[PDB]
Amino acid sequence: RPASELLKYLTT
Amino acid sequence: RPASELLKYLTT
Amino acid sequence: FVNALVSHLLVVEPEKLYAMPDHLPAVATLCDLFDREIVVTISWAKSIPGFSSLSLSDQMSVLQSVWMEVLVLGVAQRSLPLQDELAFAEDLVLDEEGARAAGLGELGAALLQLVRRLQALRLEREEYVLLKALALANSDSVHIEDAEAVEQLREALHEALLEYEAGRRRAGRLLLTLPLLRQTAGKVLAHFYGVKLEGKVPMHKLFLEMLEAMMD
Amino acid sequence: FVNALVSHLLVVEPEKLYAMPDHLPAVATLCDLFDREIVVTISWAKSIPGFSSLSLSDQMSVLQSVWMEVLVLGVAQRSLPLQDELAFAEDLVLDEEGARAAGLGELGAALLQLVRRLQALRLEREEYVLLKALALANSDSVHIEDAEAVEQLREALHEALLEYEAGRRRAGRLLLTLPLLRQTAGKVLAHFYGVKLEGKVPMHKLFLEMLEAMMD
Ligand SMILES: CC(=O)c1ccc(Oc2ccc(O)c(C(C)(C)C)c2)cc1
Ligand SMILES: CC(=O)c1ccc(Oc2ccc(O)c(C(C)(C)C)c2)cc1
Repeated sequence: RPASELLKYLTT
Repeated sequence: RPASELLKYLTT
Repeated sequence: FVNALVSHLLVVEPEKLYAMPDHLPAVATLCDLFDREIVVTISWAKSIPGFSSLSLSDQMSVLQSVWMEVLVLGVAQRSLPLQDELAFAEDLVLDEEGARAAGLGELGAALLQLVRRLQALRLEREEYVLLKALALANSDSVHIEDAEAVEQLREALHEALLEYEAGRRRAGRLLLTLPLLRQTAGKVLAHFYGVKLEGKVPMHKLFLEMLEAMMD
Repeated sequence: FVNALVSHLLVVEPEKLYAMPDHLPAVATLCDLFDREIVVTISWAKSIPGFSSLSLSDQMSVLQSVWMEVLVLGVAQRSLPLQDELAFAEDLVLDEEGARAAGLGELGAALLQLVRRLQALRLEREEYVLLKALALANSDSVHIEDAEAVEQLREALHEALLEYEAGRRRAGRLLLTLPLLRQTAGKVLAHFYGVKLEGKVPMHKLFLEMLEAMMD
């Protein structure tokens, strides 16, 4: 499980 | 239960 | 200059939160308000000078370790006027027993403890924003790749604070409150880790992700 | 003056510890060494300027909340020369796996984390003693009676540090390490709270007393 919801926001 | 071992040292 | 940073910290701050407004943030329900606050924190961190020039991983290592501090210090900030009470939003004011009822446990006491401590300083807008970005840089995570880069960002913000504490001993006094912030944040996390394990109270995506990132 | 405090902090410091000496402290065995360290901490606190003129309860409220920090920062201090290793005494040097074996759990990692952080500062004898008495004053305990008296002792030591950091930004840099100290101390305590509950590993009077004083 990668940090999916966190990745979203940090790369949006 | 009072702080027995602690009381000792703080009052010795 | 250093106020160019401060005034950018003022600009980048999340807008005053309200549970039930009416042009600010939309309008929530209950705990989705907290979910929203993770999101607001994350986007804030991006906007911190020095931050977005870390690697993507270190940005995540940093966030995953201190995100709850940043959040909690924010909630400390709102609760600054009120006594014996917790300003969740401007709308939402909750006393110790108000907190237990909504399943926060002992957290009311914990959070008042931190509020008092910052109240004893009449902490300012500029000072708080400076300390929150400082809390952010003060991560402590064995997972950070560029040790120097975070330390330089740390030294930087502290110097930003020193150059500010002049327009004198107020730097450290603000800094001295930081240990309680981490401890308090840690009690918040540890609580919802119990909730996690109870598995009855349902939890939202990002919060579980943050929770899970921590133990392993 | 302020160095009259510093030189009294230097004087009052616990002597260099050794597990197996040979005129310093007697000679222990294994974990009794830790028990001894609680005792050393307690007597130290008495000797801190400002402390013994608190009420007996506030002295206990202070000690029961931060005693493990003071201890751990001490052990951080010894481990300062060594890399990737924990200086329990001068005699006792323990790496990460050395720590697991003696039932410290994940604590090796935790404690190196703090060591590194202080190493990145080449922290001085005078500076450390100043920060340890400062950690002591920085209690945070809802049980304290005279809120002002502790705060005045806090402001005092920090000023003592500022007047010292001149013979400049090193005050805060030292202060910035404190949140990790509390967190680290807290992991140490939380660990031995599990041990407590397992009830198999036997524990000594004072340590259980300190452990029990905390939850309730
Ligand atoms: C189970 C669940 O997801 C959840 C339940 C309650 C909750 O309430 C809170 C709301 C805002 C807020 O800022 C805080 C503190 C950070 C003060 C704890 C708590 C948050 C999350
Ligand atoms: C069950 C028991 O009583 C106990 C077990 C191990 C132990 O080992 C230690 C010795 C010194 C020391 O400073 C520390 C740390 C504070 C680093 C954890 C641990 C101490 C106490």
